[PDB]
Amino acid sequence: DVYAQEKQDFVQHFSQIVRVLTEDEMGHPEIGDAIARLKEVLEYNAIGGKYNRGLTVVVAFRELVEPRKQDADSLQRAWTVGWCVELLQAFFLVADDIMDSSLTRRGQICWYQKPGVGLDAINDANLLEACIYRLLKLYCREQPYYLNLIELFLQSSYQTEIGQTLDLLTAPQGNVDLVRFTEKRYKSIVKYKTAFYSFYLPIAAAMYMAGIDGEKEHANAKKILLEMGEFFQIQDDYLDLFGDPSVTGKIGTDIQDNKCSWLVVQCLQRATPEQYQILKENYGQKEAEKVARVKALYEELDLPAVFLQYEEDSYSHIMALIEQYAAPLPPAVFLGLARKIYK
Amino acid sequence: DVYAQEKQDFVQHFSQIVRVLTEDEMGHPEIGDAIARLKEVLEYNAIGGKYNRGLTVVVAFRELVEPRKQDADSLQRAWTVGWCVELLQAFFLVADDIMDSSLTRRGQICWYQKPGVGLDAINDANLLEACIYRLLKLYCREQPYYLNLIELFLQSSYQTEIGQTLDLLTAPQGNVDLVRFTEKRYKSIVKYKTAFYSFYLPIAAAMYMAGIDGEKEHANAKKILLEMGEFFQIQDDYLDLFGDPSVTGKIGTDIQDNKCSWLVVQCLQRATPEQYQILKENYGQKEAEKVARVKALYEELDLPAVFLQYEEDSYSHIMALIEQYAAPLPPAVFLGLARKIYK
Ligand SMILES: O=P(O)(O)C(Nc1cc(-c2ccc(OC3CC3)cc2)ccn1)P(=O)(O)O
Ligand SMILES: O=P(O)(O)C(Nc1cc(-c2ccc(OC3CC3)cc2)ccn1)P(=O)(O)O
Ligand SMILES: [Mg+2]
Ligand SMILES: [Mg+2]
Ligand SMILES: [Mg+2]
Ligand SMILES: [Mg+2]
Ligand SMILES: [Mg+2]
Ligand SMILES: [Mg+2]
Repeated sequence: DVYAQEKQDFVQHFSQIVRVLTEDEMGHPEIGDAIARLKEVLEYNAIGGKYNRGLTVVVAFRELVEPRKQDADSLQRAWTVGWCVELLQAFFLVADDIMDSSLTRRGQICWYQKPGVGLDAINDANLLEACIYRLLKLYCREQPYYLNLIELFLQSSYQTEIGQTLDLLTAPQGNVDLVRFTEKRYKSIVKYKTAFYSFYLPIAAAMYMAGIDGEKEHANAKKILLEMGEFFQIQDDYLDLFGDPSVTGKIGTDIQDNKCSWLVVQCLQRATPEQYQILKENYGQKEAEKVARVKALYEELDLPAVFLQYEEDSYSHIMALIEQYAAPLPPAVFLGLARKIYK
Repeated sequence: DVYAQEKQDFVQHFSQIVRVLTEDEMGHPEIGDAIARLKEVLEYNAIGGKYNRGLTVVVAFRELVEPRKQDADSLQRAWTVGWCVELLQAFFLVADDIMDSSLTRRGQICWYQKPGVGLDAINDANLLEACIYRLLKLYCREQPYYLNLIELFLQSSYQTEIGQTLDLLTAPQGNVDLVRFTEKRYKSIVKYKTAFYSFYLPIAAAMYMAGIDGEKEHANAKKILLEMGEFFQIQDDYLDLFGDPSVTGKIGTDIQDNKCSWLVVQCLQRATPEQYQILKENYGQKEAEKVARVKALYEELDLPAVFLQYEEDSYSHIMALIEQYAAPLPPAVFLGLARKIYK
């Protein structure tokens, strides 16, 4: 497994990331205390996940750049850009946990729920984002791809925020939101909120790093990667309710938070009028008994088996897309990514 | 007054800003509802202030670029970059109002206090930020200064967030924070949180637009502009308590929120031990009677007269800096800016 193969060196590179983001302002001691807060923010929030998005940059880089051009400096730039993707994700999560009223993330209390943090986490989150562009400068400013990367990261953020906007608009708190929860709206949400940044962004970054900047090559990669992302989000929704928090590292809130989850969309497609009424009376509310009623409804409708069938069909569909659209890139680039998310 | 002279054309340019940020994705109808939310966010939050920061870009541009090079397209780029500064500020305020538990801004209820908005405003704020980089691309991508502007805006954000970090760290809720409130810490806070983005950013942007990109010219401009910014923030703190909310458009929270305000720093310098104790017992708490006690203390210590003296001395000091550091730029560039903030 090529992700495990590159993991340790990537993770160990974190000290260097923290060191260069702390040391770059030893020349300005009056900001010492801000810098220490940044360090604490990085350490709590950018560590502890599975690093698949950052690692994807690195594995993809190795597979796309000719080995004779993989000098020490270029690898360092690749582990740095990988970390920039993880930092983007850290910004997103910290803010999302606040907006979702989440309890835990990566096996510990959400950063904003820490005593003494609260809504200060808003600024903490944005600092994680600013770190991306300082690292791109410190490590990549003299590279021909520098601007492409800056623009990639900015556009990825914009798309992602557009997708968060739809996530929030589709799920107003304290309303009955069932008529809003359609398959078409679902696919739009997850394309924008998850697929661009989680799948297109890391591979695209590696592409530009390798000097593959053609529009057609990016469009083809995107066809594969945006569909993987849609599956990834469906799985995220499944696990919100049915996954083991011991393994997910986080407690699910989709039902309480009234979300257009893949589960509620599949529920609506199947429910009788009587089942619809049950979902209407119990969805999007904080009472444990009501959440439990929704979960029972889902189980009565065999939504776990439906997801398992969907996963098999999605995997086949993605693999067909790889056959179609991978060339001229190594298919291994897409296949390693698929092996990581299906299972 | 050159700011009034350029105001109407700048304000009217807002429709075009909103139109191009809405129209740039008529090709993607599935995001229609996100785009309408953006529009509502822009309209509530980027309108209604005095526009001094955005206008500064425009006035400075007119004064730095030879008139024969001020074609219609170049002016449009200048009004656009001005608006980008206002959009940065809109991002900052929306988030800051949440973190400060503010009530009103620009004569109306804070965006996050609107029923149905709440903490969704976190995402709204970040969308305002993303708009900056989409406008820089749509209007400036073919210009030699494009990268300079992107980097300027990113670095300005980072500095500003570093300054917000110190603002928050110096003012932990529910602690006695008086020992933390020194003049040295005060000057560091306001340099980073306010001066870079409010004064250096707009003029620097205009400079780069005019092809003035030399390090020495920027350092000299910065000496003037960072000190103006420090005065601007002191005045902001004075007005938090003593200004007319009818004119400021906003209710002050610095005392309740336990801030390292210029007022509390000057208080500590003057107070007897008995007065220190009064401030310790009443500062940083939500009770109206306690806030009122602090304000009386400030008045007993003639802090309004102290500020008026400070303002006169600061103005003289800034003007000396202009004599020193303005050349080779027109002094009018700095003087119009000063006329706007002193009075
Ligand atoms: O990890 P989860 O399950 O909490 C997912 N988290 C997540 C968050 C985001 C996200 C949230 C808020 C964001 O707001 C930007 C200003 C912060 C951006 C991205 C995008 C994709 N997935 P969710 O969609 O199920 O909430
Ligand atoms: O307009 P005010 O008086 O509320 C000022 N507002 C203000 C806000 C900021 C600010 C706040 C939060 C920010 O957080 C970034 C992630 C949002 C950034 C800038 C900077 C300078 N002045 P304050 O400093 O007195 O709160
Ligand atoms: Mg969430
Ligand atoms: Mg969410
Ligand atoms: Mg989820
Ligand atoms: Mg404030
Ligand atoms: Mg504040
Ligand atoms: Mg203030």
